Formats: sequence, structure tokens, C-alpha cells
Amino acid sequence: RLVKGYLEISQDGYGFLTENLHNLESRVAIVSAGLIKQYALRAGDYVVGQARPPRENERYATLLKVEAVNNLDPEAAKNRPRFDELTPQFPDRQIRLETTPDELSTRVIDLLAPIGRGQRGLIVAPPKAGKTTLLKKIANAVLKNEPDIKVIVLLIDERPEEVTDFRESVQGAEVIASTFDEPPQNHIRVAEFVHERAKRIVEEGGHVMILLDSITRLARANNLVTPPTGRTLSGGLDSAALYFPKRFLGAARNIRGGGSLTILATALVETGSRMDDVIFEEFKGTGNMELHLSRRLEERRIFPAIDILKSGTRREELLLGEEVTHKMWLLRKVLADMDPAEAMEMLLARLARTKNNKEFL
Amino acid sequence: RLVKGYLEISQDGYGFLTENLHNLESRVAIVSAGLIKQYALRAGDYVVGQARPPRENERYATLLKVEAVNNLDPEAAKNRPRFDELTPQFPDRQIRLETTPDELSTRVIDLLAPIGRGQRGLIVAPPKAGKTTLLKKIANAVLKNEPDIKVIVLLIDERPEEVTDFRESVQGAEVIASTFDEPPQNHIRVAEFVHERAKRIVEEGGHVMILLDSITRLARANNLVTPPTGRTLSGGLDSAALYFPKRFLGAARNIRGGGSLTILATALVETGSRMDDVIFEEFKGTGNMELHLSRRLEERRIFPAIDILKSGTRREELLLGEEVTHKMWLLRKVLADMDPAEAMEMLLARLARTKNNKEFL
Amino acid sequence: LLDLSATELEQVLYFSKYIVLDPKGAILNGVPVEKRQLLTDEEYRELRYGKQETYPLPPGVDALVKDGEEVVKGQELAPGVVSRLDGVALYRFASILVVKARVYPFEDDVEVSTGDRVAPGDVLADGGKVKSDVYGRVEVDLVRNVVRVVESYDIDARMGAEAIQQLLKELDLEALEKELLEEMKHPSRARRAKARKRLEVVRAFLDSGNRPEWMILEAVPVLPPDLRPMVQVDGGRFATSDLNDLYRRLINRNNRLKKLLAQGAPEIIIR
Ligand SMILES: Nc1ncnc2c1ncn2[C@@H]1O[C@H](COP(=O)(O)OP(=O)(O)O)[C@@H](O)[C@H]1O
Ligand SMILES: Nc1ncnc2c1ncn2[C@@H]1O[C@H](COP(=O)(O)OP(=O)(O)O)[C@@H](O)[C@H]1O
Ligand code: BEF
Ligand code: BEF
Ligand SMILES: [Mg+2]
Ligand SMILES: [Mg+2]
Repeated sequence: RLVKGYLEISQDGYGFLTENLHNLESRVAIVSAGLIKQYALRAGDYVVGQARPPRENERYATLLKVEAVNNLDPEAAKNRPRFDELTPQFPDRQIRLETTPDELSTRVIDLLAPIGRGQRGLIVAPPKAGKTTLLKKIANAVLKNEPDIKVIVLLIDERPEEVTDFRESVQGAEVIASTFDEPPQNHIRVAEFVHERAKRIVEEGGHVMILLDSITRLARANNLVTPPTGRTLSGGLDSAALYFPKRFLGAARNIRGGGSLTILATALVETGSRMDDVIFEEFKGTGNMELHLSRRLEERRIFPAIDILKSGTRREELLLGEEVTHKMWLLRKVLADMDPAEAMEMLLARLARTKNNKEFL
Repeated sequence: RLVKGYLEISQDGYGFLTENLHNLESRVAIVSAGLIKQYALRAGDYVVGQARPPRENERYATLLKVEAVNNLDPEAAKNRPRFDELTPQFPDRQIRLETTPDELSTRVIDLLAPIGRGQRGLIVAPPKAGKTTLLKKIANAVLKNEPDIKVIVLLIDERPEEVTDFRESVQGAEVIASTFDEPPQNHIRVAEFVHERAKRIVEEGGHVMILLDSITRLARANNLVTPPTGRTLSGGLDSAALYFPKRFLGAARNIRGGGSLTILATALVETGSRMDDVIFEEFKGTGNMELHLSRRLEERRIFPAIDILKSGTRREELLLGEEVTHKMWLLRKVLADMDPAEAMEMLLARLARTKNNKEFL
Repeated sequence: LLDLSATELEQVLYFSKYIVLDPKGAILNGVPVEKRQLLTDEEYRELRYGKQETYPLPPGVDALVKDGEEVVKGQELAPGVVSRLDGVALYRFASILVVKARVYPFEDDVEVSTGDRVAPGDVLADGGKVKSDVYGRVEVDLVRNVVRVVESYDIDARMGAEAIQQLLKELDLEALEKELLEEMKHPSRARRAKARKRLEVVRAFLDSGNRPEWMILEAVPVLPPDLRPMVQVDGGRFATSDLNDLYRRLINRNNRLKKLLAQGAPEIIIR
């Protein structure tokens, strides 16, 4: 009998193999602390192997033997560089975006904010501004442009119908979701579980792509979870709650030893609540990309409703050639002075005619 | 067998010799309180001496003998004026700034904010405003203009890539860094260790610079660490947390008995939090150098994005000659009326032509 | 049970510090190797390294000894300094230390390492030509290119309740019982009376089953909560059964112990 799951080590030194729901389940497979010690297994590690039905007085199946960890033979787990020990650098491997149903969005992103491997990015938009649809477009574009990259879609505290739509529209990439019907605790628990899985995969030199809707809602859950910290930050945020989300986001990085962790998440702003704005400003100093969407552009029904001037990456030179760098510089110089909505209109009209590279010519 | 390090005196009267990582390390060397008493030695003092392998039941090697303290014979350690007893005065000796890859940045610094030895300085800019790049330029220009001075770079709560880029771009100068992945305790510990080392060096009449990226993040760690203090300052700042950064920055001074500590640090403003602004205005009264960078100038890609009008020193006369003082006074008079971006574009045009002395000519 | 000074030496080692190990303190101390007696670590140190007797040399005053010169107990290491025990007097930059040891100059590679304790015949240096014919620790001083075998041969150390519980576990009872049977049935009352006095507890343990290996305390259970009640008297004052008043202190005790064992080993402090 074979079982599989993702390793979750308990405080007691033994662990369990989890399902896709990312929570304790009846059919989780017990993993003795021993196996963990011999194989140097770590939280989030994907474990597959033969198991046996639990003996009398046992409530969960026990892993008789381990076969493969993270889809590879266990021996390499004993000797491997730890994720924390991996050198963080810039993403030196740009990812071109193109999605058939709306490639305007992909080309505008490429002309506004290029993508690399190991990316620490963020999209910032008020409610109802294409942030969710934009994330869907990026997901579809990546699942057409970088199939090699493990695409995990994480949806925290968001609309269930959107979860169903993305699950159906993600063509099989791991969609992990925890709607707003869940308490903050479920959100956070799924958070560390997915995150550790990703870091364990990257430990093996893999490229992992994370598309996280509602990073701000995750920060809200962390704040609801921080037990006191004592004082409260400006706006009603907790001083120490944001440490965890910061660590989550800063985990994204490029590795000179192979593999990368690229996290792109959705941020909410102009909500009239100081929590959101403080969270955004806090995350901006940690992320390498901001991409801004304007509520007024959405009001006029112009998509993608991107605020071009505020949007951009850092170290575009490392993701684009000299020609593309100077072209984007020219395009921003031309567009720098224009009003948001009308600038986006001219950009769409100019990109609607043809593809971006031939738009250059 | 010889060992070396910087002294960390424990509460118990004995100390340990540390490595560049500025943390308890397995290779640290034990130092008996007795030795400390003979050599009147102090924390942060650099100690070199022959050591022996630890005996049975000893976890750390023991310094059999002290050979050199702070690169000199231990005798002077017994007889020497004490750092806190050193007379604090103005920087009375200029440091000219010139760096080949960007002479314009050091140029505008010299024409706006010239640097003496013992300088208590600050550069104030929003995120993404040439602040860190500017600090890199100052580091390189120091390493070309003042190679004799012990150049120390400190990076707190900042971005790993910046760390590595400075390791390669500092050309071997002692840099101590602690990215944002580390907790504030690590930051505070490392900062105080380097602080004390620097004070010990200046105790011997030495010249030092601390290039401290993110002094505001260091203040953030101080706030997070201060246990209560009771009342909280407006903006989310703790009252007694800032005492430590205030002392820390105030350490920079000119010494009439030789040597001096200069500290140039990077400040964040216009970040949307009262906390950053309160820190800025609080440090501004202790520092003698404010150099302002404008976000709008960066948006136009005009560099260095310096806000000329807000920038300046205090007691230029002690650091500049009458001709240079009147040159810069004429310049500022011309320049008060112009707008930030226009002033910088025009200044870059005028300075791109010739050396600054030839610019005056 | 442990044939001990049950009253004095017991607490003497439990609270004051005394080295004890059974295997071999083979090297002499005025009396030959001791087997299970406890010692003060001062003499165990002096033994540890032969006999180093260091005496300062007045400034500008040259010593009357050589660096690798044999100096006997009582010899003047300098015009005013007088040695107190034999060995080789070695120079210090400044002083002279006569370490009780036998000297073996080497002109070839050294064969013993300073620290190793070598038996008579064991090679010290230069291969089989420089050999140690003395038990004890070795100091290979290239200062004059000699290997000095101090008489200090391998004698280790132990202390406190850990050694206590070790000896506990280090004892098999039926051996003691047979010996005590001999000590009563043959000998006279003066000694056999106490022999049986201990044999009685020996019988208790042996026939009882359970080992005394847990005779001492290492995992102290913690009273159920209400059992030592904390009752709210009024207005905020608390009336607590004194057990907690001691539990708290115990916790603090153990906590700082953990801290210092993680932080550093100030042996006086640790004890
Ligand atoms: N590119 C687009 N094309 C058509 N409709 C869009 C687009 N972007 C946003 N919308 C509209 O905006 C609404 C919500 O935007 P979306 O990003 O999906 O969620 P959010 O409310 O988080 O922004 C949707 O009902 C959708 O009709
Ligand atoms: N003098 C300059 N030349 C070229 N680029 C610059 C210059 N100053 C700033 N930049 C741009 O600003 C970005 C980051 O600015 P930085 O100084 O790190 O932020 P901050 O000023 O807030 O510390 C870099 O990606 C860089 O391209
Ligand atoms: F309107 Be969005 F879903 F915040
Ligand atoms: F480099 Be900036 F402080 F974002
Ligand atoms: Mg939405
Ligand atoms: Mg910066």
C-alpha cells in the first residue's frame, strides 16, 4: 500500500503526511521522528512511500518505508544545501508573458514590469480593479510560457466562486485556497504549509511560482493571531504581526545554485483603512516589483486598468536587454507626462494593433 | 596557535573573541577576567594573541597570551584617555569626494554637503531615491580619497543583494551586514558590537567612518526591543528606544586628541508613516549633515536626485575656505529660486562640463 | 550502602567540589594510585602535570638556572628565588618554572606531544632514540628541543551528583552481599556489625527488586494545581500554598543553569 503527502513535523519530533487541503486529515500518514532523522526531512517536504494499515489501537496509517522525497531519492536529502543557506540574489532569468484570451495585459506588464525567476513582486489595486483578473491572466500566461516552473495558486480569505473559477482555469496547477469563511487560523496554517512545501522544492534547485491573492488579508490574519506584542502600530496594526508576512515575502529570492522562488501577490489600497496602507508601504520596501492599477480606469471600464507611472520593477537591466531597456525608457518618457486613464488608452490603442516586439518597430 | 577577534565582555567578567559575523561563534576564544584587568581591555577592542586548543571539558579555546590589542602592544591600553572622556568638537578637516564612475554625485555632495572627519551625518530620501546607491558612491569615493581611514560599512535590516554587491564593490573593507530576514535582536546586537569596536579604534586616535544603511530600520529594531517604557511616542515610536540610536549617532564626533568617528547613515522619509518622520526630525537635531533626495527627481530618472535647497551642513566655514564658501553661497543664492528637478538638471548640465574648480573658473 | 562517610563526605562532595574516579589514578601522590577515594582538585592538578613550581625573576636579574636545566627541589632558580620541588626549570621570557619531570633532549622529530602522558620506554622524540622512561604527561619544548615527561600520568576527574548516580549504577549488589557475608561471619563484631548493618539494606534492595539507580532525583513531578490552592482573599491579594513559592524558585534555579550551560562554563560559578 502506497501513500503520499507533504511532511508536517509536529513539536514531538514525529510528523504527518498531509493532503491538498493543507490541514490535519484522518488519512494522514504517521512519520516517526526516526525516519526524519535518518533522511534529514524538513517541513513541507513532499514524501511518497509504501504504508501499512494502522495496527490495533492506532488511528492513522504508518509509513512502512520511504521511497522518494520531493519526487527524488531520499539520499540527496541527507546532503543538500539548506534553503536558508542558499545565496539570495536578483532574478537573472526574465519570464516573457503571453496569454491568448487577453495578451494586452501580458504585453502591458512586460512593458511596465518584467518578471524573473526568484521574483519578489506585488500588484497594488483598490477593490474591483482587475487585480484578481490580472492574477488569472498571469497564471494562464505562466502556464503557457513556463510550464517547467511549479505553479502554485494560493487564495486566502477571498471569494469562493473565484476559487472555483481559478481551480477550473488553472489547468491543473496546484490551487490552494482558504476562503473568508475560514477563520484567520486556517488561512495562516495553510500559509506555512504551502510556503514550506515551496521552500523545500526550491531547496532541490527547483523554480517555484506562487500567485497569492490577498496578501493583505494574510497580514490581517497574522495580526488577529499575534497574541499581544503589547502596543499597536499606527492604524491599528500590531508591531510584531508583520514580521511573519515579511519573512514569507522575503523568502522569495533568486538562487545562484539553481532554482528560484518567485512570489507575486495582490495588494489592496485606497480602502479608507489605515491597516491596508501601512501593510502596503511595509511590503513595498521588501518587494522588487510594484504594479499599480487605478480605480478610475476601472470605472471607465478600461482594461488592463494599470497605473503605468507608479508601476515598475527594480534592476530591469537584469531582465531586459539594452534595446528593450532603452525602448521601455523611451515609452515611459513619452507616457510619463500623460494622464492615467488617457495614457492607458493610448497604450492600449498602440498595443491593440500588433504585438509588442513589432510594436517597437 | 594564534587567534584573533573583537572582544565581547560577558556579564560575568570574562569575554569572547568574535568573528566578522559579529555573533557567538563556535570558534570564539575565551578570555579570563584576569587578563581583561591587566590590559584594562574593553568590549569591541580587537585582540590578537596566541591560544591553545581547549582542554578536556572546555568548549572554547583559551587565549594563553595576549599579543596585540587593536593592532598595537597592550601597554598603551593601560594608559590612554577614555573615549567617553574625549572632547567632542566640530569636524575641522575636510574630506574631498571623488569617484570615477560617478563624479557628479560626489560632486554635488561636495558642492552641497561637504564631509569632514568626525562627521555626524544623514542622507534623507524616500524609498527608491538613489539613497543606497549614493551610499555606495560615498563608500567608493572614501576608498579612493581616504584609504588610510578605517572604512566600516554597516547594513541593517536591508536587502541581501545590496549586501553582496557591497561585498564585491567595497573591495575588502570591513562591512558588517544584517538583512531584513534577521530579527531585530540580531540587528541591535551587531550594531552595538560594531559601535563599540569603532569607539575602541577611535580611542587610539584612529579615524573611522560608519556607513550605516537604514538607521531608521535600526531605530525600528530599538523600538521593537525596548521592553515597555510605558507611554508611546506619536507615530508608534517608543520614547526610550530612541535614546539608544540617539547615543549611537551622537557617538560620531571630532576629537582634539586625535582620531574621530564619522557616521553617515541613510534615512527614510515620505513613507506614509509618522514613525519615519518623527525619527527623521529627532535625528536632525543631533546630526550636522542633512542631504535631501527628492522622489520626483528619481521619477524623472535625474541623478543624483538631490534636493539642493534642503541640503547643507553646519559650520561650513570650518570645512571650506573663504573662496569655496563664497562660491557655494553664490551658488545657493542662484539656486534657492529654482525648482528641485529643474535645478538638478541644470546643475548636472553645468557640472558635466568640467572639474568643479574649473566650473568655478 | 555506598561505603561512605554517610554524614560528612556525602554532602562534602554533593555541595563542595571533589574529583573522584575509580579506574586509575595510577600515578603516585605520596600514596600509590587511589581507587575510589575523593580528592581536592588542587593536588589532582599539581599531579596533573608533574610538578610545575614557577617563581618570578626580579627584573634585570638573570636567573641562575638554564631554560632546559634540571633544577632540584630547593635550588635557587635565581639569586633570590629558591625552588621547592625537583624537575626541569624552564625560563619565562622573566621567571623560572621547575616542572617535576624527566628530560629527554631531541635533535630529531619529536615523538610525544606536549600533553600526552607517556610510560617508561615510550618514544618521546627522534624515534626510538628519544624515548620516555617515565610515566606522565609530556611537554615537547622546542625552546631547547627537548621532550620532558612529567610524572603526571593519565588521571582524570569527576564530581557531584552525576558521579554519585554513576557509582550508584556502577555497583552490583550481590558482590557486596557476598563480601559482607564474609565480613560478618569471619570477622569480629567491631566491623562485622556494621557490615551486616549495610547488608540489611542490601538485602532490602536485592529481594525488593527495584534498582536504586533512581535512588536520587532527576524528574520531580509537579503537584496537581488545586492541591496547593491559590485562593483569592479579597481586593486582589492571593493566598498560595507555599509549595508554589518553592516551585517558582526551583524553576528559576534550573532555568539559569540551562542558560549558563548554554552560555559559558565558569566552573566555580557552575558549581
Ligand atoms: N481585464 C478585465 N476585463 C473585464 N473585466 C474586468 C477586467 N478587470 C477587472 N474586471 C472587472 O472587475 C471586477 C473585479 O475585478 P477583479 O480583479 O476580478 O477582482 P477585484 O475586485 O479583486 O479587483 C470583475 O467583476 C470584472 O468584471
Ligand atoms: N544615480 C543613479 N543612477 C542610476 N540609477 C539610480 C541612481 N539612483 C537611484 N537609481 C535607481 O533607484 C533604484 C533604487 O534606489 P535606492 O537608492 O536603492 O533606493 P533608496 O534611495 O530609497 O535607498 C535602483 O534600481 C536604481 O536603478
Ligand atoms: F474588489 Be476586490 F476583490 F478587492
Ligand atoms: F531603496 Be529604497 F529605500 F526602496
Ligand atoms: Mg477580487
Ligand atoms: Mg533604500
